[PDB]
Amino acid sequence: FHEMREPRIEKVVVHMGIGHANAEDILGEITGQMPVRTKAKRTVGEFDIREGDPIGAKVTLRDEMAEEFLQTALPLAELATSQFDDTGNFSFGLDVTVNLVRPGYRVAKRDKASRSIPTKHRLNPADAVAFIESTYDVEV
Amino acid sequence: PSSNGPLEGTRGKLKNKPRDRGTSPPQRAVEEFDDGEKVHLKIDPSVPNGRFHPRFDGQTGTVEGKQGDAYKVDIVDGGKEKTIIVTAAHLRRQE
Amino acid sequence: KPASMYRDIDKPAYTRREYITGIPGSKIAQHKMGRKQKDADDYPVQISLIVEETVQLRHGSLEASRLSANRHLIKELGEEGDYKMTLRKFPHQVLRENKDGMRAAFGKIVGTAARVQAGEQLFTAYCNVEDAEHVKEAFRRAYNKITPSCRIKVERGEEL
Amino acid sequence: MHALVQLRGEVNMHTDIQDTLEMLNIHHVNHCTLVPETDAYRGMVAKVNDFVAFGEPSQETLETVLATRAEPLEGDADVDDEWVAEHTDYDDISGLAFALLSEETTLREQGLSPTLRLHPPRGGHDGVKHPVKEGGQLGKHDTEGIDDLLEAMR
Amino acid sequence: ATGPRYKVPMRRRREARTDYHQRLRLLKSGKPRLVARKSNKHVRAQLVTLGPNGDDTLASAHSSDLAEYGWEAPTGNMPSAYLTGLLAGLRAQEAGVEEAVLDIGLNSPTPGSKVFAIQEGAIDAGLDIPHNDDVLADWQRTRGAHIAEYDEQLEEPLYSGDFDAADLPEHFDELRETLLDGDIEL
RNA sequence: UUAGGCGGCCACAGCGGUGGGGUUGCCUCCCGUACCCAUCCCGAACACGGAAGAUAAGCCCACCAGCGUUCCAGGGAGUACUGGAGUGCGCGAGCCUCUGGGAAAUCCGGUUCGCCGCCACC
RNA sequence: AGUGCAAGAGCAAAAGAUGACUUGACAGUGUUCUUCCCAACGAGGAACGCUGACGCGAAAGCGUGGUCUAGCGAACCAAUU
RNA sequence: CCUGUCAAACUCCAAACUUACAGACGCUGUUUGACGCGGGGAUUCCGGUGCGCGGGGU
Ligand SMILES: [Cl-]
Ligand SMILES: [Cl-]
Ligand SMILES: [Mg+2]
Ligand SMILES: [Mg+2]
Ligand SMILES: [Mg+2]
Ligand SMILES: [Mg+2]
Ligand SMILES: [Mg+2]
Ligand SMILES: [Mg+2]
Ligand SMILES: [Mg+2]
Ligand SMILES: [Mg+2]
Ligand code: NA
Ligand code: NA
Ligand code: NA
Ligand code: NA
Ligand code: NA
Ligand code: NA
Ligand code: NA
Ligand SMILES: [Sr+2]
Ligand SMILES: [Sr+2]
Ligand SMILES: [Sr+2]
Ligand SMILES: [Sr+2]
Ligand SMILES: [Sr+2]
Ligand SMILES: [Sr+2]
Ligand SMILES: [Sr+2]
Ligand SMILES: [Sr+2]
Repeated sequence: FHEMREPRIEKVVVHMGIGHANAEDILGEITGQMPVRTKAKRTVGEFDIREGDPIGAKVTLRDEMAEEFLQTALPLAELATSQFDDTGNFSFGLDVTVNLVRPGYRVAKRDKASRSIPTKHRLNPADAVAFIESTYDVEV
Repeated sequence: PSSNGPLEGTRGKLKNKPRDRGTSPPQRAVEEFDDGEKVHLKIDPSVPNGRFHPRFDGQTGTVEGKQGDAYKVDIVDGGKEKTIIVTAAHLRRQE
Repeated sequence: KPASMYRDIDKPAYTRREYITGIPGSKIAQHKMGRKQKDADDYPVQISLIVEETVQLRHGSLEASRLSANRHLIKELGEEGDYKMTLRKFPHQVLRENKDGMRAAFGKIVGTAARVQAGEQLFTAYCNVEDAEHVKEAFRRAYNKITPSCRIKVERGEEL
Repeated sequence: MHALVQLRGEVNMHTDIQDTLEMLNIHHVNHCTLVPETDAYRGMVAKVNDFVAFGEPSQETLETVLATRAEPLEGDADVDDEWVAEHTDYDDISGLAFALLSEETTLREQGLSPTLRLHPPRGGHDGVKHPVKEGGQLGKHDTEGIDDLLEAMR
Repeated sequence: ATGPRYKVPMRRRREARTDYHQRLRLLKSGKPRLVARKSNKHVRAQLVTLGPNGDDTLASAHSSDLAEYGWEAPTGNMPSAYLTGLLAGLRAQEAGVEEAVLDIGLNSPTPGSKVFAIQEGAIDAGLDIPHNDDVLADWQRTRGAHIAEYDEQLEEPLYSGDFDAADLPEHFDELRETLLDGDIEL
């Protein structure tokens, strides 16, 4: 029962929302892999008239690359209660977001016969706090 | 009419009831009809290709051969005989 | 203008404001009269003014009949008496006038009217037993300013 | 089996009603046909309801009418018991009349004209502007009611 | 769900099992569909024609009924894929089926994949299916060379149960030979 | 169908919810990237290879009607509307009688938590 | 939501979005409906083929311009292939 | 929640009715040849009224 219910890290997405690049270098060095450009939609009056133009960058981290980032990323921030999702995810910081879920999320992310995860198998804000707290840090 | 176009006054007949919205089921779009068969002409609003002039919606013609994948269906408009080129998607069998 | 020009229901339903522009505002002040905070069920007596013929009543007539009805209720029961009257019909039908002879005859918009069917309730007043003959008189003055003949039907009145 | 009698003329009458009466072999005023009770035949008399007089006749009355107004498919020849006997599948008028009522055969099937050309009602009818329920002579009648008309039109 | 105007997708679309847009294009040929499916442990290959109350399967082959002929290796791989496809095509020839069109369903048309190997099998069985030779795998990857050369990077065995150590793609050659035989109980 | 594949009708099948089910069997999740192939970044997905573990998701099985839906009963209603007729009524607007049809809303109570086809399979 | 433009209509593993590749917005000749209900009448339009050559795709297939209904012009003369 | 009204260019609903084809009865045609085809000659393209349904207009 417990083994197929215990939380794991899905993806650690690190991003910088600028609005006009040079900052792609610092992400590659801190994470371990390559970053991707971020475009925008709709014309804005803050001199952002072009649609398909680089605004910032993001890096989606999975498996070991994710944990080896978080061992040095988590001490850089004081984690709060109101900083948590209803789904059991959290964003802090340079934005660093961590996606957490239970061992059967492939069912929702696949192509063939996909189904969305039931509310009884989804992560809770409480079950989220408990997992990260059991890995070298505090709550509140 | 304020205009003599093909889709004049066809708000009703060329529109689906909300629950019959979206892509239509393929089974009827690939249905095979034989010659001499009496078929019902009714345009499927979800299928763009292979239609006929909306004035013939409701006719019950007789299949008299095919032109490519589409069928050549013989009808009688009032008193004038006409041959309608139409795909299976807009046809149903009689009886 | 006389009501003879607009009283019948022979024209189509012309109400769609998305295609009609320049419609004059309703001369009607309020539909809820008296003590609008109290409930309709809090009253032992419910008397309605029922229209006998199928007609179109203009906003000016609706107001003129409502005014001379509520003014009597204010005179006899005070400005804060224990009553509540409702005008349930709203002027939805838009009226035209051709005011050039019969060429380009479709008229310009001049007003609004309320299509009331026969047997329908135009007014409904809720009162207490003692104030019953005052409201029957408010309606006698109100039916004199509309087009059809009317009925003063008591719906909750076993007290007579 | 019902007996139809056209009581109203052709002028101003709808063409689709006119043609129904012609299909029921009834072409003039005061003419009478013996129509069976089917779904198909009922749809026809319902469409003719306002220009006709119908109902089921009594054996006694059908006989009286057949004796006086029935004609062969061609000719002046009077239809009596002897005529019936020599040309029909029955013995006398009663035998034919019983068959028409029980819907076993038709007048045409026996070599008789499908029309019993009646005489105007003696003492007149109850009116061609109102139905029977309103005191007129149009529409569906009682078995005793149709007899009064068929007998008056001897 | 919400009210009367709500449009609930067709059953096999809610289930996310049928691509109805691709199905219409597949049925346009008039030819029977060679339904090529793949599970984690297994591989399925059916010959489906269109019927009055639904689809009709005239001939099929599952990778589990492959062991009935002599297989002693796993069933969700490339050598198994071809063979399950050959076994489907052979039963198809016995059913009177001569030509077909490849239905890969919701799978990706990735070069040299298992669904294309299922197709290569049926082609070799005598069926006329519209294909593309350079989108199929090279004969050795179909045989199972990639798997044997992964057992060469040994240290620890690839297989748990005792089939063999260094792996035999010769079992494929032996099985293709067994099915190519004119006798065999199909 | 002791969990499968392809379907037909395309909500009676939807939304929500409860209970049960898996040692070499099935479906999954699952384990793992040498290869085919893969990500404008990520073996996440796609693709390939595989069983250490699990029935918690999914799925299959049994059931609940609160919501949406299908159909039916009874009431609304033979009311609204209406094809045909009228030297019936009404200043008129309009109404009425006869004849042939006949709703909708809403209420109450049932139904509905899919049905069926081909194939394979302790 | 979006889909160039009225209005009505179509569309969700798409007809929308993004990306890449491509030139079928191709030549020739038709069947049919429409223009013109019924019911004769040109230009124009559309649907649906075939022949030839092509594009994309694994492939079925899709591409006879834009998701559909507006965006059009005879004889004579000239220029042009 | 509660409470008051509407739609030619609204529709979760929805008739009467009109309409395609077919079968049945009826009627009709096979010496009165229908249905249909081909040809000759027209007149005609100021209409009006009642009833039903209309749209405009006091
Ligand atoms: Cl057409
Ligand atoms: Cl599959
Ligand atoms: Mg309309
Ligand atoms: Mg004679
Ligand atoms: Mg006399
Ligand atoms: Mg008289
Ligand atoms: Mg369970
Ligand atoms: Mg009068
Ligand atoms: Mg000139
Ligand atoms: Mg030139
Ligand atoms: Na549809
Ligand atoms: Na002028
Ligand atoms: Na870029
Ligand atoms: Na399970
Ligand atoms: Na033309
Ligand atoms: Na007949
Ligand atoms: Na004229
Ligand atoms: Sr009028
Ligand atoms: Sr003048
Ligand atoms: Sr008055
Ligand atoms: Sr993995
Ligand atoms: Sr008057
Ligand atoms: Sr009935
Ligand atoms: Sr198109
Ligand atoms: Sr009509």
